[PDB]
Amino acid sequence: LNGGITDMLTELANFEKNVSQAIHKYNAYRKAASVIAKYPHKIKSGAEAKKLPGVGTKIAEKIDEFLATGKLRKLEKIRQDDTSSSINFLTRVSGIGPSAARKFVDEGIKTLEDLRKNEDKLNHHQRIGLKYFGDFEKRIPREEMLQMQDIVLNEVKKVDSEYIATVCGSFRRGAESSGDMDVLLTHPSFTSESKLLHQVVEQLQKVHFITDTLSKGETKFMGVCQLPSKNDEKEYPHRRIDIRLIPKDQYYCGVLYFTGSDIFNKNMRAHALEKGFTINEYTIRPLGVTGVAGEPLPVDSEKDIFDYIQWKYREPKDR
DNA sequence: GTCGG
DNA sequence: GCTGATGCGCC
DNA sequence: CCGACGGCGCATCAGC
Ligand SMILES: *CC[C@H](OP(*)(=O)O)[C@H](O)COP(=O)(O)O
Repeated sequence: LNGGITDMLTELANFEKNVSQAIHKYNAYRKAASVIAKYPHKIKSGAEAKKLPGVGTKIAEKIDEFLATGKLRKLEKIRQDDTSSSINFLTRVSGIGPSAARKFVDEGIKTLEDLRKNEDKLNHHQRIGLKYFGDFEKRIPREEMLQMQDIVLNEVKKVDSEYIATVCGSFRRGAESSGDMDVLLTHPSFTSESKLLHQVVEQLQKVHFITDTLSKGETKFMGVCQLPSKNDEKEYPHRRIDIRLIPKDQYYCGVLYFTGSDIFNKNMRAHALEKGFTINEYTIRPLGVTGVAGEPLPVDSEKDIFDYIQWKYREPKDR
């Protein structure tokens, strides 16, 4: 219902981010596209859509146009602009943002063919993003994710028994498909006050699960992983993996945050805000009488964060 | 672009 | 060689 | 009428 509208808005969002480099317009168009996608009727007028929050004068007036003519004049102009369309396409490559995209097209590099021809002009990330272009646009069915999980959990257990690995994102909420694999990592040895990630990455490279490294440091890893070929069947497609080392006293605040979604956290952060607590990626802290966030509270589980704000626990399933 | 002080 | 700015991706 | 809208880890480059 109203799919033609939500497409038009997503198409404009991508344009403002990649071509215009107007990030706040991109977020506004997304917000408008998301609300209209949730709406349980067929929008027949821009004035109707305007009642929904995140829809204003301008979007209402291009909804009036789309419903009347069956297309948008501004987008028809952009789709037949060589610069705009090319810049949009290049940014689909991981490591190519709006800056790199613009510079490439300015020196006559527009297509994957042109990127392969000129691999000497790309950094490490962009080369890998090019290598696994199609494999990264593929979704991951929940079946594959469970096999990927067991390997990680097992391999981490082999390195040290005291490691606590939790796979979050769409997967933990019980979604039938996920985009990437976001793993959280902690260890009794590592707190806020008092080579943990290295040896785990080193181990998962040794059993040929992790194939490539996009970035790595003390606390955070981003790379590429692959399930082992059954041999009888065709080899599995390469997936994006993110391993994140978090202090022990900030794990469940980390888990809660990275379990999602964008709306749930915003709603929980908003509810918590007025009840007299400020929660973020790291901690839950009480606000003083003067609206001053003091010392962080202790957290033993996700449940404790719900206990503090007297909000009834919502299992990852229902978020 | 839309919102809210 | 160092330190700070900037690009990129990201609940 | 006009500023806020995401703050951060890592890779890379500009400036010295
Ligand atoms: C489409 C309307 C746009 O609204 P904004 O707050 O960037 C602009 O007015 C540009 O319109 P266009 O020239 O028709 O794209």
